[PDB]
Amino acid sequence: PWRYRLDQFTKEEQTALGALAWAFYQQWPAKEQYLGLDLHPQAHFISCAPQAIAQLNDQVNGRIQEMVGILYGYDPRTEVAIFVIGPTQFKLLFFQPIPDPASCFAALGLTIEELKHRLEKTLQEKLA
Amino acid sequence: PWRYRLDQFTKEEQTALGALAWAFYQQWPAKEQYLGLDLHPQAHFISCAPQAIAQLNDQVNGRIQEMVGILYGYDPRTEVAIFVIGPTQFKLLFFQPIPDPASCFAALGLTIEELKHRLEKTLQEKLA
Amino acid sequence: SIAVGMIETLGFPAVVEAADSMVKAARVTLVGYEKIGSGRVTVIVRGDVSEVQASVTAGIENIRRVNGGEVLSNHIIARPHENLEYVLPIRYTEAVEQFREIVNPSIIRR
Amino acid sequence: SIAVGMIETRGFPAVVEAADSMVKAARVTLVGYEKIGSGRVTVIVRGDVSEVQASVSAGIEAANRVNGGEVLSTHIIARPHENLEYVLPIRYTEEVEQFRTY
Amino acid sequence: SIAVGMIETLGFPAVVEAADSMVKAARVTLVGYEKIGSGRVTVIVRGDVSEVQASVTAGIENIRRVNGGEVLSNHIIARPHENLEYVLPIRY
Amino acid sequence: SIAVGMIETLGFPAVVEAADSMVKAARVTLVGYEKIGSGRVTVIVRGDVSEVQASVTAGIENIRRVNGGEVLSNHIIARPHENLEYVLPIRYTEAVEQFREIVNPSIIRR
Amino acid sequence: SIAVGMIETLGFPAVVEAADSMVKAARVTLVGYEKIGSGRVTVIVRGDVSEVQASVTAGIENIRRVNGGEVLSNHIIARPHENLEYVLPIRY
Amino acid sequence: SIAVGMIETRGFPAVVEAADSMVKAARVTLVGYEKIGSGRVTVIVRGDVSEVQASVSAGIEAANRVNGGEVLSTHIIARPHENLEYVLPIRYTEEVEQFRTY
Repeated sequence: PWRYRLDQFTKEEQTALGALAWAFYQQWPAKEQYLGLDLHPQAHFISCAPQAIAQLNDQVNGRIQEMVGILYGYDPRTEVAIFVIGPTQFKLLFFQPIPDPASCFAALGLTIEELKHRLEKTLQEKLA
Repeated sequence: PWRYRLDQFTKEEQTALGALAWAFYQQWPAKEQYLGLDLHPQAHFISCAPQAIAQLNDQVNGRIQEMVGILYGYDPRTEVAIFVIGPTQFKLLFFQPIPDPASCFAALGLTIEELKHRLEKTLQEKLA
Repeated sequence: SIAVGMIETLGFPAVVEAADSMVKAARVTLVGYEKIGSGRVTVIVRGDVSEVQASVTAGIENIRRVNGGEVLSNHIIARPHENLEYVLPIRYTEAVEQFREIVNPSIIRR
Repeated sequence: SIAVGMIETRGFPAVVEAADSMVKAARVTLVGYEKIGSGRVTVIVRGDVSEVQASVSAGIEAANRVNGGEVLSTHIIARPHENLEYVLPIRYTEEVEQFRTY
Repeated sequence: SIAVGMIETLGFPAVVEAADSMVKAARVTLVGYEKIGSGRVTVIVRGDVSEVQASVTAGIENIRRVNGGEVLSNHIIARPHENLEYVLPIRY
Repeated sequence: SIAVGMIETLGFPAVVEAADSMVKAARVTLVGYEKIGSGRVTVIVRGDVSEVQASVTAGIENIRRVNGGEVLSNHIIARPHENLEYVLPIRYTEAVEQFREIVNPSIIRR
Repeated sequence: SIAVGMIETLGFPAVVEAADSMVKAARVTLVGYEKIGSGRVTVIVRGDVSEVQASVTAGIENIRRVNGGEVLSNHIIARPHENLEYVLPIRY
Repeated sequence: SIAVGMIETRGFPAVVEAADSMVKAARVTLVGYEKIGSGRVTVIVRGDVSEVQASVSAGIEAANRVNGGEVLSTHIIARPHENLEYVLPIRYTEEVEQFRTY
């Protein structure tokens, strides 16, 4: 069950994911890009403009309506909102870390390359 | 089981039973005796006073209460009411024949002994 | 001739007193207990028409014994003839086999 | 025979307190919880008539002490007919057999 | 033993606001809802009498914010007799 | 932050309009339809707390469109975070696969 | 093409006095009883429109003989559309 | 999309006449019968908004033609949001898929 691994990956890697989110948010501080995951061919992080995910919603007749609203409303200083692309479904990694994402990034002291490589290596092991 | 055989017996022999009931009623014009049926060892007709079945009702703590009320209330000119003693169960042969009991007795031209004998031969072969 | 007697109450304690009075006041059998919602409950007895009539009359008045008892409706319906059955608990087997001793195999007066 | 005691109320919290007080005030067994609609619920106890009487009285007074409690009707039958046992839900169930005394 | 707390409301949204406030205010086990007609629904929890008391109190005051919600009754039993566990729906 | 919005009505057509209006007025998911008897029915939506607020508001206002619609109660409850899931019918596989062709995998600005 | 007859009463004894009369007054098939709340119960029968009409008329007449009973509504549809058979409880 | 039309009556005989008139007056498919208590029952039809509008209008007038018929509420939605189909009982079922001719 890949939908089960992501829930424990979210619970276990809560600090590193918050450390990746804020650093990504530092690159796009006006929500120019949403942070996301693509599980195929293997788990790797991706991004998209908010307009892209809104148009996909129109194509699917508003079946990812709520995710577009959550992605529009979440506070990057307190919340992590990462969308996952499944085979023909979406999962939203959505949580409020302790500590805040900025504090997570300062605590781990890693750069965005290390956080990206570490989390993907770990997430691929949950799936593989 | 044997319960279904009595139902079919009551349906098939409603004229003979209506005749036997009328003949039995002629001997007790005030219902001083109730017509009954005992299946063990073989099915045979019996009789008892309206005191014996009510006494039995007290011994069973009023569990055959309705049967003694039906035996008390039935019109012999139009209704046949024959109690059957089973293993530890009591079943009524309760029906309104067409034609009425007296017409059944005149139609068949049989004696009460002939009615009792032949009816006691059909059910036995039906139970066995 | 048999019939069915029914008492509908607004409230469960009253319907229990109704059912208890009916089987105690006449020679009827409590056969059913129905619920249609909205606090309406009904108990049904079956037996000889005269017994049913006495059960229902003595079921309605005794509702007054219940603190909060209220009757909604009551009715009696004639029923077709039926080969009624009555199964006794196995502890009465000694009460049944001796009843066979008091009956005689002869149905002739003289 | 063994008596039957019943307390009917308007509201679920009051019926629980009634059942709790009845079963704590005397040697009775709570055997039934009956729902008939319109907010009317009844709790049913079985036991000795003198114990059932003490349970119902304690249940009524306690059900009134509940914030929002309202008792609708109340009845006791000392010697209920054997026919009622297997038609109305006033019977000893196997789940409450252990709590039965003699 | 294990206390029982009950809040009875008129209407489904108010009984949802009751349950959410009760679980969020103390370590109590939500055991379910009970519908008895006339729109009356009761939410039931189990736990320590101190925590159950904190749940019920946090349930009552938090319902008066529900637009259209009403509290009908509420009750706490510190030590419910074991007989009740096998007749009333207060465990599951 | 996500929340849950509820509208309870007295009548089924009104609850259908409430649900339809809530999912059209804001970005929420209709997650529930509950029945407690007595003609009281509730529809439940979930989504971003700002979206949920706009859904309930427009859901209550649009009941006026319903000939005979009547609102009984309404409430909004804050919900903890959750990794929400959305399964799409198999006919949207191409649309998802084309969106996968639009994203980029280099999330690091070089 | 098989007509449907319905008598809706307030109370259980009246709906039984409706059903038994409808069965005794003509050749109809008792479909069953429908409960919709507020003490409203409906008895449903099928058959020829002439037989259904006779049973409904006799059912309405006999309810006035019920102490406390009451007729709330009654209706007959001679040729109900086939669609209704798979949604409404009008068949056996 | 496919429109949805609803007629809610206080009384079951009236809701049957409402459903019968709707499917006889226009090209609509009776898909649902919903009971919410207190005597409130609703019949649901699906079809073109033009046919649904004619069917609902005919169902209302005939439901009041019933002895004791009482209409409580009525509503039509021309293009219901996709989310409604799998949460509310307004969906096409296989039992009525024969009467669906599109």
